[PDB]
Amino acid sequence: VHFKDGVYENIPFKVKGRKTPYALSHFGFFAIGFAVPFVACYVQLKKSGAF
Amino acid sequence: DEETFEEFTARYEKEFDEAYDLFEVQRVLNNCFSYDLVPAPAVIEKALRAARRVNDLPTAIRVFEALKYKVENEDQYKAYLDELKDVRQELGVPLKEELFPS
Amino acid sequence: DVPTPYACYFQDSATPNQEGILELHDNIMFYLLVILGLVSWMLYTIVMTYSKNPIAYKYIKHGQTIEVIWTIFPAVILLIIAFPSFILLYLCDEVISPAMTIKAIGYQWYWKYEYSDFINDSGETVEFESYVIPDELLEEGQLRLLDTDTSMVVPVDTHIRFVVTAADVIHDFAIPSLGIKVDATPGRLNQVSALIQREGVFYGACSELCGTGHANMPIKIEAVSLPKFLEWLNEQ
Amino acid sequence: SPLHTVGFDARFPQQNQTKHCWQSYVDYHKCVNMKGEDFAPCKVFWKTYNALCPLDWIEKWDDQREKGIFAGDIN
Amino acid sequence: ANKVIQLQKIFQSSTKPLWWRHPRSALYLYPFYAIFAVAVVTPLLYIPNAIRGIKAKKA
Amino acid sequence: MTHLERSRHQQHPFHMVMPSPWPIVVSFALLSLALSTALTMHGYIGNMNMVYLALFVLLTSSILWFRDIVAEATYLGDHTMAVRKGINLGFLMFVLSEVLIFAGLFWAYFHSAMSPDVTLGACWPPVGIEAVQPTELPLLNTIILLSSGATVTYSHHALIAGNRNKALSGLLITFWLIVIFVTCQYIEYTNAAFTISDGVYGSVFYAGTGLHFLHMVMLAAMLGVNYWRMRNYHLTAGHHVGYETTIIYTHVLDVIWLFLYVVFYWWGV
Amino acid sequence: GRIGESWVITEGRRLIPEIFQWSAVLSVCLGWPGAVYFFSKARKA
Amino acid sequence: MVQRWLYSTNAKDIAVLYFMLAIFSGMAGTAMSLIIRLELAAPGSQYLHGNSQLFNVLVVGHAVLMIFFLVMPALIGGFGNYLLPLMIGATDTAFPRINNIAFWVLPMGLVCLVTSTLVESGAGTGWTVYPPLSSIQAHSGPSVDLAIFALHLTSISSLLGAINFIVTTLNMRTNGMTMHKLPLFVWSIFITAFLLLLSLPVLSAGITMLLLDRNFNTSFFEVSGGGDPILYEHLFWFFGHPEVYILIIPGFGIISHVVSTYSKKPVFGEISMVYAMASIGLLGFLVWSHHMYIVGLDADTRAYFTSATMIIAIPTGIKIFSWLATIHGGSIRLATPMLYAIAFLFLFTMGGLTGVALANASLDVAFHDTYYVVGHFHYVLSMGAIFSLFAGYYYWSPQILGLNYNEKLAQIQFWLIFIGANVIFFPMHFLGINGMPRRIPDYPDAFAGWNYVASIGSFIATLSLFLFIYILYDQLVNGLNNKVNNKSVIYNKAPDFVESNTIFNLNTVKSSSIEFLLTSPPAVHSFNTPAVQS
Ligand code: HEA
Ligand code: HEA
Ligand SMILES: CCCCCCCCCCCCCCCC(=O)OC[C@H](COP(=O)(O)OCCN)OC(=O)CCCCCCCCCCCCCCC
Ligand SMILES: CCCCCCCCCCCCCCCC(=O)OC[C@H](COP(=O)(O)OCCN)OC(=O)CCCCCCCCCCCCCCC
Ligand SMILES: CCCCCCCCCCCCCCCC(=O)OC[C@H](COP(=O)(O)OCCN)OC(=O)CCCCCCCCCCCCCCC
Ligand SMILES: CCCCCCCCCCCCCCCC(=O)OC[C@H](COP(=O)(O)OCCN)OC(=O)CCCCCCCCCCCCCCC
Ligand SMILES: CCCCCCCCCCCCCCCC(=O)OC[C@H](COP(=O)(O)OCCN)OC(=O)CCCCCCCCCCCCCCC
Ligand SMILES: CCCCCCCCCCCCCCCC(=O)OC[C@H](COP(=O)(O)OCCN)OC(=O)CCCCCCCCCCCCCCC
Ligand code: CUA
Ligand SMILES: [Ca+2]
Ligand SMILES: [Cu+2]
Ligand SMILES: [Mg+2]
Repeated sequence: VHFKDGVYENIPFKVKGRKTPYALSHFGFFAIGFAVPFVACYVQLKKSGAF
Repeated sequence: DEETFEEFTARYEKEFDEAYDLFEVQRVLNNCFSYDLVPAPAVIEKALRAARRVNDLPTAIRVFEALKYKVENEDQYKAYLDELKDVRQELGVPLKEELFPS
Repeated sequence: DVPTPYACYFQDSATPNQEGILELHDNIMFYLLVILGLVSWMLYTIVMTYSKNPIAYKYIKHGQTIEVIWTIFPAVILLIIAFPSFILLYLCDEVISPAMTIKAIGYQWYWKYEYSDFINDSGETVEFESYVIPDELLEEGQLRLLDTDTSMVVPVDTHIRFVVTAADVIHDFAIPSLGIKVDATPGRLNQVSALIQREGVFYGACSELCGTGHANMPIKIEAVSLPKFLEWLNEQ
Repeated sequence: SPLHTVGFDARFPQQNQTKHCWQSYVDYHKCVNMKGEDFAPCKVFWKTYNALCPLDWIEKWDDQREKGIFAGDIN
Repeated sequence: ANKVIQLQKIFQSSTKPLWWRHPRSALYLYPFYAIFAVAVVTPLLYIPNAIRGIKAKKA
Repeated sequence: MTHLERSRHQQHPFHMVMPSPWPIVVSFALLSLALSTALTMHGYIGNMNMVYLALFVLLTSSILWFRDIVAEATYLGDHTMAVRKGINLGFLMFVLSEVLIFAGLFWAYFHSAMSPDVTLGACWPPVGIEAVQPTELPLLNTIILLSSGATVTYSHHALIAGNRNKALSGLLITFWLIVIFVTCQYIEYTNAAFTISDGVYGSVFYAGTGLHFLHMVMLAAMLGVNYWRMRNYHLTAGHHVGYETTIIYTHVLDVIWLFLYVVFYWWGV
Repeated sequence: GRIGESWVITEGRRLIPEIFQWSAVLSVCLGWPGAVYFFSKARKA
Repeated sequence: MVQRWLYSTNAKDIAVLYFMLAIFSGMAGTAMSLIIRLELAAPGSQYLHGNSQLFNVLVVGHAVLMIFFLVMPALIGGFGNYLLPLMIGATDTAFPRINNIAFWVLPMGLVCLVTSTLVESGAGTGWTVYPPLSSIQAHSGPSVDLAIFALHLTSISSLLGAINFIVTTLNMRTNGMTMHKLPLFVWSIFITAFLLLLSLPVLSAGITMLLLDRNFNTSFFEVSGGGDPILYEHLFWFFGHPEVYILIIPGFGIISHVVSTYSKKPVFGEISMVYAMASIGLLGFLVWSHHMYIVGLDADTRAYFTSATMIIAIPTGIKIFSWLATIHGGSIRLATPMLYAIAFLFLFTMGGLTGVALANASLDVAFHDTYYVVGHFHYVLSMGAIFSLFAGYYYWSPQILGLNYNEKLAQIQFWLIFIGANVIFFPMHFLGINGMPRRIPDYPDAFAGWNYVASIGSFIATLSLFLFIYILYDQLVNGLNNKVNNKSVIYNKAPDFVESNTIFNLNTVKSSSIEFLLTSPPAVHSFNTPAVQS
């Protein structure tokens, strides 16, 4: 299949010409990664009765 | 690679006479200063007469600048400037210290 | 015998096996310091001089003399320290003419000790369990996560055979100052030997992840004199 | 010194000592099955399997012999 | 019988995706997609009980 | 063919596969299988109906992937000499990996048998275990397998030579010989006096010979695929790659079973 | 013969300053935990 | 858009998905190591309320994410899938649909490992998962099953990708390129693909047999049925050691390219570098029981494994001296990739010399489950493989993306991780030699000193990772401006001494591999008429 060429064309995410700022996508994506260990801790400390 | 020093000069003397434009004179000069030796005075003279034939003055200035990097002492730099005295004078080539004096 | 704050070395030795382990560590570190001195120096004096070299030596691509020489040199060093490392391996594996045997069994977060030589005046098996003293029950001056409610008592200058196993999962009998470390596997019996040269208390810990209580299962050993051991043995 | 225990045996010279216990227990019970329970040098086996073998192991093998489930070949 | 050449010209002159060119391909692809949806959703609808420790009452 | 016409064709022989949905649909069936089996093994799901559905969807989704490789080679002409050579080399590296899976099962057997544990009786086999005798139904199986590596040899060489009937008969016989092997192991299983629950012996025995049982069911499915393709004129006298991969498969499984029969049946009994 | 000063003097002038700069770097990479213990309560009271 | 990224058969697009997933996973594994280092800061319960099972759960999650979900999908799934076809002239990979399934099993293996920590109590077993601690008596419920299925899905991924890497290298080279003419990075992915092919099937036997004991009443490792726990360790470690080399060799090939580019010299003794990489990959199958020195093996078994482990130091030291020989007499250019490569040569040597002490079985009695071991393998995995991963990104991303990065911001990032990594792991050797066990949430009070120092460095290094996340943002929003202002490096090679500024503009690139000769973002149809070499 024929695709396009250029600078922002070989990535799956949109960086330019978007309504919402790209900062919400960039740092929201890496925030969710950093936040999954804390969700696990919350569930397990809420099972031991610590909370 | 077993090449004696005498074979080194006789091969790069032949290589400076065949260079036909600026790209060739700069490419041959780059490879001549990339060994573990300082080229003989008779090789430096043929590199100056090759840059005259392509009409380029900065390449002839850079020849003596590389010479002062490659020697071991400053008295080895002087003895070259005392052998190539006429040629630097006959073609009108200045030294980089003489051109931008500090 | 006990760890100390900001310590950067072995705990003091009480057996000839731990004397020899330390001797081999120091012998090896003599040669690892020559090698680190070379590599760090060549790295430093290459960046400082060739980051300011305007003409690269692009025609140097191999050397027969140096490449053979630097293939042989690491083999000589490696062979020099393998000689005492083989001798220590066979000197610690031998258990010849011991005078007493003690069994140690690991459980889900306590130890257990059994004496079955029947030397005591009534000829039974002496056995007890050893538990860490809980934090709520500590008396002021006792050591957290180290002191136990009962300890193992052995005599000095006596060759001892230790027999180690387990009941539920894998544990590990380990005392740093005696040169002892051996897994405790459900199903088999391993053995180790010791000979203590001075009196005192020696502390250890479990060394095979065994679940939630892996940190609460310490080992404490007291070495006393021979008349003192017979009195303790004949009572407990 | 009044201390004595079993010594080095050339059949079992390695760190693994599992078979040393089990063979002394097996030899002892078959020594009393034909030469009688009481035998001066039949106590040699009894000392060795007691010295270096867990009390919970002996407890299990005794119960198995009662039901005829001991896997050792003693009869 | 032999139908290699006839299918060879149907396939090579078709605009549709590869898995759609055969005239019989509708009968496989329609029911597979429905079955594929049930087989993916249903295990996911059980993780809430697994976290909450509720077990099925097959008794 | 001038320069104008040569421009309408590729300059390299390699295959440019169009985008397909199958690789990401197989991955979802793999996760649905993993999530269902763990949940039913522990009671969170009442029965085995959801595990059945996940196995059915992993199966019919690989079929469609295989269906798209038939069309790219029979109706499109995309399998040139270089594409053919790469396919053969990928299959040899697949079987080398599967062979080392059995190599790990032979380690576990020898670890348990050379110095047997005392709770067994310090004897191999353990006391009370009645094992399978070699000169029996397992000896009929080793002959049935050796007999199919020579009827598959003359079918392959009858296709190169252009004989159709002889080719079609030497494959219909290899099919029913692997089928006979499969039901013969079924009889040998429902009659054995021990179970996979019977300690470490019933674990290493049924693992080594039970994995081999599963490959044979896969091997009989491959000879049925070749049968449809050879009878319906897909395979030609010089271009039959789906057939050579099957042939190499029947010969490695023959050697593996030979090893199982010498270790699990003659030496270990 | 040889023109200029001996190669020992020329090379000596270039390496002696670098020996001291090497030993002052490797001491920082390997001796920095010694400074933490210097300002501790456990040390020398 | 849907069918370009869910139906993909292009090797460059798939390699971008790999890197996206790899970097999202290093976030989680770094967050777990930060929670771990906060609970180890001081004696007593600190942040987890005395839940020791939870502390053990986070340690398994930390190791699995860093190894199987960050370093393997980035060094191999990312750089291997992107640069190997371009360096040999291939128009694609062999088997493009196999190449796509080997990515889409990793997202499904993450929604198996994450749901494993949320169900019942999680798996508090260690990343080696020894039985009987991991059997149904000592670990009930479905947590250890869901972790095994996660490991199964990463094995399908790495095996399928390895079969694809091997066929592509042997079958699809371009005109004139013979196996003696391959770039050194291509050799490093080729040899790694063979270690994966011969070690992964032994691990799949071990952990499937562990699943059978738990759920199907089987006695491979159960002691009441005759089984043996020590069998599992033989089967697990026969895959383990080959794995650590599956993690360093691709980084050996990256280091070769970077060091040669920023010296303007070819790699010294290039042919003996391939022979050394093959010798290390072969000797990594004969040394596995140095991980079982105290479980009761025979004394003659232990003397063999001592000498087998030591002799892997000879081929590795050839690669160390070879790298120092190419930078000697060079013209060094200290861009950001060159900084990591020089730190790799110094920090990998230190980690490898503490392994030589561990190689002797007599000395390993004082080095078992000791923090001293933890200090060894974080010097070769976190100042080793991780430093080579940074060196790669700064080396190839401007070409791959068409966007430049802020140079002086990147040198701040390098110094913050070099300082902070040393602070975490250097005192770990002091704790171990004095006798501190590993895998404990709590310790005696005499170990408080060095444990406080290491927890501080853990904050320094996490700040350096957050600066790297901003550098990615700046490159993606301001990458085109970084080329016209003076905030980034344009040329990784500068003009030669006698080469003038305008002659240099005739040939800007002087490269011994194809990849720097393409368009900046390489075309989706990169070769039509095949490339040709002499
Ligand atoms: C890939 C391997 C890897 C990496 C990188 C790390 C990184 C770190 N590890 Fe760990 N660790 C292991 C592998 C690794 N570790 C293993 C196998 C174990 C043993 C498990 C066991 O005991 O069961 C272990 C155990 C372990 C323990 C033992 C806990 C205990 O025994 O219970 C501790 C304790 O502090 C620790 C700390 C750290 C720290 C502080 C870092 C941090 O310093 C990290 C520093 C640097 C970074 C912040 C990472 C870079 C960030 C990226 C996302 C890279 C992105 C790059 C690009 C894409 C270009 N690790
Ligand atoms: C990148 C990963 C990686 C690499 C490359 C290595 C490399 C080496 N490792 Fe390591 N190792 C691990 C990852 C790694 N390791 C992990 C994760 C563990 C713990 C697993 C766990 O328990 O969870 C571990 C644990 C481990 C053990 C088990 C110890 C124990 O658990 O008790 C041993 C045993 O010998 C070992 C030794 C070695 C040796 C000799 C090398 C050698 O290859 C090093 C050779 C390199 C050099 C020697 C440097 C340069 C050489 C020269 C300059 C030559 C001149 C030198 C001389 C003459 C001496 N390490
Ligand atoms: C949440 C915003 C929704 C806004 C609502 C829409 C209203 C209109 C606004 C217009 C925005 C449209 C939103 C579409 C989604 C979107 O463009 O960004 C949203 C995307 C998500 O989507 P995804 O496709 O990447 O898939 C992923 C979904 N799980 O974030 C991101 O990945 C940020 C990722 C950036 C980090 C990657 C950095 C790697 C750089 C490449 C380097 C590669 C090196 C390779 C070397 C081998
Ligand atoms: C990369 C891994 C390197 C391995 C290093 C592991 C450790 C090996 C043993 C080192 C012994 C340290 C001497 C103890 C001094 C002391 O006595 O310490 C004294 C105090 C506290 O002592 P104190 O008050 O408790 O009691 C005793 C009071 N006198 O501490 C310190 O000053 C810390 C200073 C750190 C020491 C620098 C270490 C340099 C060694 C470099 C090794 C190079 C590696 C070689 C190649 C691998
Ligand atoms: C990822 C790579 C895979 C690595 C695999 C390593 C280990 C595999 C060895 C086990 C393979 C299955 C053994 C055959 C079944 C058997 O055991 O035979 C059947 C046995 C014998 O019947 P019986 O006990 O009633 O006695 C007969 C007395 N009348 O019954 C059982 O077991 C019942 C339990 C069912 C066992 C199914 C286990 C499935 C899990 C593994 C799935 C296969 C692995 C993947 C293969 C593609
Ligand atoms: C429970 C779910 C389990 C699902 C597993 C089902 C497995 C059953 C086996 C069915 C195989 C059908 C293949 C026919 C495709 C075909 O058409 O191959 C023929 C093609 C066409 O070439 P031609 O020569 O015919 O040219 C015609 C004249 N021009 O060549 C090839 O592609 C060769 C490659 C075939 C390799 C198939 C894959 C084998 C390994 C798969 C293993 C998967 C399970 C592994 C588990 C451990
Ligand atoms: C290669 C990389 C090298 C990087 C250099 C390291 C510097 C980065 C920052 C390091 C963090 C410091 C941890 C302090 C933890 C703490 O709280 O210290 C506590 C100690 C007191 O102890 P306390 O018991 O009272 O604690 C009570 C707990 N509540 O106070 C200090 O000692 C102050 C710190 C001393 C400063 C030294 C820093 C190292 C610089 C080295 C300079 C070169 C030295 C050369 C010697 C030959
Ligand atoms: C849990 C139970 C275990 C399940 C096993 C995992 C199942 C995942 C795969 C499901 C099967 C779908 C078919 C995909 C395979 C395929 O189609 O191979 C066919 C590919 C197609 O090539 P192409 O389309 O890429 O190129 C386009 C050219 N026409 O021919 C090849 O590559 C040649 C080499 C064959 C090697 C196949 C290997 C078999 C894959 C399974 C490997 C599993 C290893 C782990 C063992 C436990
Ligand atoms: Cu017992 Cu850890
Ligand atoms: Ca704490
Ligand atoms: Cu190892
Ligand atoms: Mg251990």
